[PDB]
Amino acid sequence: EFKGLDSKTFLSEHSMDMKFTYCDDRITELIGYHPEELLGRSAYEFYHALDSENMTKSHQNLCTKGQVVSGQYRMLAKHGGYVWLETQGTVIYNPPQCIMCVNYVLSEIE
Amino acid sequence: TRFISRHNIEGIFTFVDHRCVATVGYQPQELLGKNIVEFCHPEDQQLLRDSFQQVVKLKGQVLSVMFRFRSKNQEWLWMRTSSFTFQNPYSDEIEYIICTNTNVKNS
Ligand SMILES: CS(=O)(=O)c1sc(OC2CCCCC2)c2c1[C@H](O)C(F)(F)C2
Repeated sequence: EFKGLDSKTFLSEHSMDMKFTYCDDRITELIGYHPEELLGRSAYEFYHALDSENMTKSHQNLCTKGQVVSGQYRMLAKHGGYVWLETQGTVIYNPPQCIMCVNYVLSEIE
Repeated sequence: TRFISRHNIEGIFTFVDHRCVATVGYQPQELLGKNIVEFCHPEDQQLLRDSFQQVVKLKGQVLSVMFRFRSKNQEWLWMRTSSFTFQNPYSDEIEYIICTNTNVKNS
């Protein structure tokens, strides 16, 4: 028996330089990380080498368009290996303050 | 000075980030299950309801609303809630609203 789409969905918040400023506790059941061990680190440090250029383009797009949907990408898991994710990113501005990420693990979990 | 909250289309808090204690005073357990309109100033309640109904129609765009939130210290704090609906494209489950709530000035 596997996890559903809501169970494989976690939220994350980042500053404009990609650094984690918040992460939902759900990432522990999915990727192994603890929100405190991610704080201050850049999201870029977690992408698979082969997905780096696409995420750079997605961030540049996100900055100009305000919102973006990444493609399928890989994120390094806590104890080796990589999970496949798909994220919807949204910039929160002051009518930029931060980036909100709705992250969904495509991979088969629990 | 901000926290993340997830809501159903009715405005019920279904997820609250722990940074809400600094921001409004309540622990996450005290907000879950409650509607966001219950903590809103009576003059801003209709506007906050109309914003939640419109953010559904805006196809994932951000809609910001300013309103007064009664803090646990019994004070009306000026909040700026930036919100957007999220629907997982792999499913047809009902969309839920995601908010960033920050204490801002009215000057
Ligand atoms: C909107 S996006 O381009 O899909 C996107 S995905 C992402 O981080 C991943 C979120 C899930 C855990 C691993 C890291 C980030 C972005 C933005 O560029 C960001 F700066 F907010 C950082």
